[PDB]
Amino acid sequence: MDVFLMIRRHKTTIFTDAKESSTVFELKRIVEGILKRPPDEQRLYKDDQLLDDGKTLGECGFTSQTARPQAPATVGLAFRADDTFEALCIEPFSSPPELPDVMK
Amino acid sequence: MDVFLMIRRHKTTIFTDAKESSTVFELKRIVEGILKRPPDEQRLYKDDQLLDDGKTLGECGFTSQTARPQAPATVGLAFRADDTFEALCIEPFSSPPELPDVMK
Amino acid sequence: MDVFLMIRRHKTTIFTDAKESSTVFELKRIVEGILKRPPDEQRLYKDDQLLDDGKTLGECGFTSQTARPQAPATVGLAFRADDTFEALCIEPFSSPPELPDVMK
Amino acid sequence: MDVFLMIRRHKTTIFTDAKESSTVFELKRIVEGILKRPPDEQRLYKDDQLLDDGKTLGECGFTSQTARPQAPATVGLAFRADDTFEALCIEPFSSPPELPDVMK
Amino acid sequence: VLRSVNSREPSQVIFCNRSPRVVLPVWLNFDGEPQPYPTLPPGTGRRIHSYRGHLWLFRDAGTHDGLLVNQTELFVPSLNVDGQPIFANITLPVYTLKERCLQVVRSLVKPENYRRLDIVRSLYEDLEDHPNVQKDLERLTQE
Amino acid sequence: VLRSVNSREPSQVIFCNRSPRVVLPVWLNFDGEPQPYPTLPPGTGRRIHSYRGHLWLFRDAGTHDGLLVNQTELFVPSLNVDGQPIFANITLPVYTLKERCLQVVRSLVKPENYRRLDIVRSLYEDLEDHPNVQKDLERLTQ
Amino acid sequence: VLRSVNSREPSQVIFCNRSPRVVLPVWLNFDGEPQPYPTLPPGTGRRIHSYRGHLWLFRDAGTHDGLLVNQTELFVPSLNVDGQPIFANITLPVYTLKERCLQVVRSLVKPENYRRLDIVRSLYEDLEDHPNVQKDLERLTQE
Amino acid sequence: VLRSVNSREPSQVIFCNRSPRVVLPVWLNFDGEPQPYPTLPPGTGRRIHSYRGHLWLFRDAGTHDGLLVNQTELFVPSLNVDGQPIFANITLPVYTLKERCLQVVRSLVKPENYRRLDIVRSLYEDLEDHPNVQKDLERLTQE
Amino acid sequence: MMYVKLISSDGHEFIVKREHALTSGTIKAMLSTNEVNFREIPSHVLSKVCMYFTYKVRYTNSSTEIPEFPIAPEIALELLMAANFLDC
Amino acid sequence: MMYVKLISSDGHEFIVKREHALTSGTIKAMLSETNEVNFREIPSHVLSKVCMYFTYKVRYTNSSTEIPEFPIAPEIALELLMAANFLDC
Amino acid sequence: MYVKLISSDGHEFIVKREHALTSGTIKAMLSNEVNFREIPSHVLSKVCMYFTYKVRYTNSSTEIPEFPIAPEIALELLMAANFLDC
Amino acid sequence: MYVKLISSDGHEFIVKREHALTSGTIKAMLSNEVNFREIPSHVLSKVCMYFTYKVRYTNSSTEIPEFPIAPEIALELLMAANFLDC
Ligand SMILES: COc1cc(-c2scnc2C)c(F)cc1[C@H](C)NC(=O)[C@@H]1C[C@@H](O)CN1C(=O)[C@@H](NC(=O)C1(F)CC1)C(C)(C)C
Ligand SMILES: COc1cc(-c2scnc2C)c(F)cc1[C@H](C)NC(=O)[C@@H]1C[C@@H](O)CN1C(=O)[C@@H](NC(=O)C1(F)CC1)C(C)(C)C
Ligand SMILES: COc1cc(-c2scnc2C)c(F)cc1[C@H](C)NC(=O)[C@@H]1C[C@@H](O)CN1C(=O)[C@@H](NC(=O)C1(F)CC1)C(C)(C)C
Ligand SMILES: COc1cc(-c2scnc2C)c(F)cc1[C@H](C)NC(=O)[C@@H]1C[C@@H](O)CN1C(=O)[C@@H](NC(=O)C1(F)CC1)C(C)(C)C
Repeated sequence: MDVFLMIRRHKTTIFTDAKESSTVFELKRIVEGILKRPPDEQRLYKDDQLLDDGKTLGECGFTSQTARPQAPATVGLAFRADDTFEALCIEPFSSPPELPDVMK
Repeated sequence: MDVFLMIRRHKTTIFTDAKESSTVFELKRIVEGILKRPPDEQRLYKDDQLLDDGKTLGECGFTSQTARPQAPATVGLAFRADDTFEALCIEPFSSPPELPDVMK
Repeated sequence: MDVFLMIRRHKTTIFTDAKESSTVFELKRIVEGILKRPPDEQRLYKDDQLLDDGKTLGECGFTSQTARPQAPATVGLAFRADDTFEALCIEPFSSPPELPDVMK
Repeated sequence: MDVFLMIRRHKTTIFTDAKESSTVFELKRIVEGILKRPPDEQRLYKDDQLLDDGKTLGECGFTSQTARPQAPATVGLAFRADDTFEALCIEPFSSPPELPDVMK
Repeated sequence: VLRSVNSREPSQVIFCNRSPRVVLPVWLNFDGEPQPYPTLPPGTGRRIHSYRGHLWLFRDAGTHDGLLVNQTELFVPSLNVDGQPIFANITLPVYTLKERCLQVVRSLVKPENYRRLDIVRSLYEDLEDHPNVQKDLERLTQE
Repeated sequence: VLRSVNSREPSQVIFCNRSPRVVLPVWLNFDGEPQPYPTLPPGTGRRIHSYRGHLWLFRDAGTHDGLLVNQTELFVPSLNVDGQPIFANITLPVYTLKERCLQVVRSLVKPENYRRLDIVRSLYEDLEDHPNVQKDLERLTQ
Repeated sequence: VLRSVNSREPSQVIFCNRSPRVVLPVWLNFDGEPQPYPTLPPGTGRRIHSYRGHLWLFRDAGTHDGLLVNQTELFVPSLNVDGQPIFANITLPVYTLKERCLQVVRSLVKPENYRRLDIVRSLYEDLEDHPNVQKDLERLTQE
Repeated sequence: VLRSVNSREPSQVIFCNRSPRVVLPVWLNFDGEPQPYPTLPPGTGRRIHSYRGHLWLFRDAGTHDGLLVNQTELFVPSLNVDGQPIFANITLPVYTLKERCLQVVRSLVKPENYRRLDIVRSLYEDLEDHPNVQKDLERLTQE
Repeated sequence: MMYVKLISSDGHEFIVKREHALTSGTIKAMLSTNEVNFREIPSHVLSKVCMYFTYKVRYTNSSTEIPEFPIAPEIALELLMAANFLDC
Repeated sequence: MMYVKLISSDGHEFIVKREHALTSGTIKAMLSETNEVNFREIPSHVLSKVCMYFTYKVRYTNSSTEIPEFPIAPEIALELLMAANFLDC
Repeated sequence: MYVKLISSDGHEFIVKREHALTSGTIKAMLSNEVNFREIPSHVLSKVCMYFTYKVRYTNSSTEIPEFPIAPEIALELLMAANFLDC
Repeated sequence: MYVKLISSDGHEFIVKREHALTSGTIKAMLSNEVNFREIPSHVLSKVCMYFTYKVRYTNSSTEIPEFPIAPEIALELLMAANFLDC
């Protein structure tokens, strides 16, 4: 029932958990408390798909076994700048160096 | 299964291996990683015959028993020089000296 | 990539270095500091060819391996007196003596 | 059968080996090579008992199992200064400290 | 110090491997020596016969990483009331991130090549200190 | 790496303890794990049953000091020609004087009172680094 | 040092030449002397009778280049469980490029004409050092 | 004083000639005597077998001009940690302009005819004083 | 719930529950602030550290089956060095 | 795959997988860090065979399959031997 | 900061001061401009190139290239090099 | 050929040269007499017995006896053995 997620936007990554029964809107309330932006001015995404405020995380594919504490599911976040909404963009993490020779 | 190839252009020779099921296009991707030229600007040849991107290496005659690690098959490569593609040119290796008498 | 240059006008020769990425105008800035003449009244040349202020030294043929510390590339310099620009004149160096007999 | 010996006089100790069949005289010859004193000026002792030249080391109580490499038997040595023989004196080895507390 | 009691009282146990590791059961004999027993693949269970008052610990069969049994380090079989066998639940502990990292690196680099890694020198001795049942037993004896 | 091969070919061995130590015979199983077996009192010999290609090492039962078998570290039973069992002569090695001194000190001082001994710090770590079968196997394998 | 034990215990073996060389089987007798046996053409197998505890190695019949048997240097017949004969797989090793080149030249130039080849002299001694079983056995015995 | 120690402990080395000169490798024997070894063409590298604690220096094979190895004058093979051979990078030094000029003139004029050049008398003595390994050893040995 | 910010060497900002971060006594001490900069730990390492926080809080003193904590070989050396310096 | 470049005496450029070239401790040491190495005394009809040997060795070391012979034409045998002697591979 | 080196035939070479201080002879003559009444321009230019070569390649781990000297200027360059102590 | 080893209290022990070269430390101090300012005679004597024991019993098929070490000298012997590396 518990899911663990990474809500991400640009170079911001919020680690948080919720329930499969919880709705997308309740997840937006959590983003609001942290980042001080109201649910109406945020868009949450699963991959490239917008998530409707009323639907549960379980219905949108977030399950206890895909959103694991040691491997959380990524949820995209996009804010509204005055009139329009920004496009979804997630800055990747740094890349590791090539495997050392003694490890290949 | 594994086939072993020499991809040759001018005085360049790339030693690489792939699968009999692997395609000509994937072989161009290897050329891209080494020589930084997109597949679009690459032409691969077996003898004088141009090779279709979609065909498997086995279909193009590169099989485990003609493309061996100790005796790799030669694949010709030609790049695009701006407007047109250059003709296929593979510089031959140097020639051995004449066999000495004591070895004849 | 450092490039090494002789900037030459009449019986003046400036030994200096710059980057392959640096531009011709930035090379006029170096000439300015030494000879107190503004770039507007400076014209730089590769052999007989005028060089554009916007072009990089590498694009103008000055590369790490042609403009070497032990053998720098020559850049011609011509100044402008009031109205017109003088013609490019580079006074040659003296001539060495003929090889002695013991060296021929 | 090999026997292993400590030949001791004053603060001098010679580690050597011999055979049970070898004689006290042959043992005096070994001392002669090391300490440069002739057998006539040597008297060999086991505890307080003088040892006769003709007797074998085994007969004088030196056996392979009492004169061991890890625990050699002690043979006393007393020299002659011109006329008389000195009394046998073997200076004792130093004493160990009292056992530490953590070890007692 | 730590040894099995020769109780001579049979006790049936269910060795249950609830871990992704191949588990090596280790029985401490009456002299206190660790004595290895047959391995258990991940997610497998086996009913075994042991004895009341015997001591057991459980380790990764390949790396000797310590594991938990009934959420503790040591297991001692008890009385089988009503024919119920005793359950010994073998689980992964929550390792520290450092120890977990040492495990991954040990699994990827031969011991001869540790000092060819570009890491702080203190980690070389850390990598070489492979989990050791005899060493761990000496630490508990110091308790 | 160092392990017994599951030959399934019986080989009978005489374990001859020619040492003053109580000997712990250790058989390396097919996974390479050391497995302790019944101990042998000093100066005793026993005919046992093993198999061709199995690996055996021998230790002091009380201190885990390493011992030698047929003048080497490991013993592998071989073919019993004419039914005669293979002879395994378990002897003391010639220890270094330092290791021999470490043994005597360990037998006299509890590991807890070590750091209270008046010696160089290297000797404190030397005493605490007790003989360990797994460690010695890793050293040999290296 | 290396020798066969006179067990008198039969063991049937299949000598399977999985190499392009004509193979010379060499049995180490009870005195440790190498004793040559009949040759095997490339890609041929033969069921032979040997004994438990006997020592065998395998060489190129023309050049004495060493070959592998069950991926190692020496083969010792064992007990035939379930009537299956022991299988001895004679394969070519992966030679170093230098040794492989010495083989080809040795096969092409008579020993009297080695020093008439235009190469560094060091290679003259390398060419003349033909593979030698007696030498190799002494080297292994020294190990 | 400057000499190889007879360590008898092998060390494998790569002699890398990263210079345009034909390089003469010179090994100082246990008595400190320079012993020439085979030359290396420009830009060539080779694995050779030396020993730990041995001394090596490198010279132009034709003129005996001194060269640098790993930016110094002397190379001592060391332990091949991790089995990798030791790298000896043989480079031109940055000569003084005077020495470099002496080199060109020596390469163009027979020593016969030095006094037929119109130069200061001191420059005659400087030219005729050809690079010499023994003198160079004596100068280095003084330091 | 109170959150804290952990900033990686390459400027990625990771926001984790305060209670979750207090798994590390190091982080607890580093807060005595709501933000901490790790100028030596890149984002492909610090992201894994935050996952370890969640993993530890969830599975400490649980009788349920504990899953392995996954570590990709490419980050194993850097994660180890980060873990050694933070003693976690 | 990381590749490295080996240039023969006549300027032919051979590009081989890094892992394959590290069969040779000589080449591994010559790389240490550069990606390319010039062999000014080894001609292209020899260096091509050297690269083939890397592939043969990586493929067939510790293989239970039947290992084929590594072929050497008699015309190149002396030079290959000399390169192999200088590289000690 | 640059310095000016004037050859015997009046050619003026402008080099970085620190490059010219390679020569202790030149260092002494500065303590702006220096005239070399016996060193012609076809030698002093090569001397100035050698300054650049020395500054770049001193204590470098790269392969160091040869300093090229044409035979015709070798005798004059040697004497200038001997006088300038570089 | 024999060598002499002098203890801290002036006792002189004369042992076969080859036996004393068991110690790389002693080997270095010889390259015919050696002074040990920290090793008393009740330790140096036991060290000399170890040389005989080691030379006699190394690579022997006979039963190897224990090397006896009295507890009273155990700590001092350990440091001597550690310094001499035998
Ligand atoms: C090989 O078969 C087994 C396998 C496994 C495992 S483990 C993971 N997978 C499998 C399949 C297993 F767990 C147990 C056994 C046998 C049946 N079980 C024992 O060995 C018990 C265990 C301990 O309690 C000691 N033990 C004695 O039998 C001792 N004997 C006694 O204590 C008495 F006879 C009362 C005096 C002794 C003989 C060792 C000294
Ligand atoms: C308690 O009785 C013994 C005592 C002693 C000692 S020790 C000091 N004093 C005594 C009297 C002893 F030395 C051996 C034995 C028994 C008879 N001997 C084994 O346990 C042999 C040893 C090793 O070779 C392993 N082993 C197997 O039997 C193995 N079985 C097999 O390998 C096969 F059946 C072929 C497949 C296994 C069952 C352990 C897996
Ligand atoms: C010529 O026939 C053979 C050919 C071949 C080969 S090889 C490649 N192609 C063929 C066709 C072959 F492989 C084996 C044999 C004969 C049948 N087989 C042996 O010679 C065995 C081999 C070794 O094990 C030694 N040996 C004894 O017979 C020894 N005899 C004994 O040990 C005993 F009688 C038990 C005491 C001995 C007589 C040499 C002393
Ligand atoms: C012809 O073969 C070589 C060629 C080359 C070169 S050079 C440029 N291109 C190549 C191919 C080369 F560099 C080394 C060697 C031989 C293999 N290598 C040595 O000669 C080493 C060198 C030094 O270390 C001395 N040395 C000993 O072997 C000495 N032997 C010993 O010290 C011991 F046996 C341990 C006591 C000695 C025999 C001289 C006394």
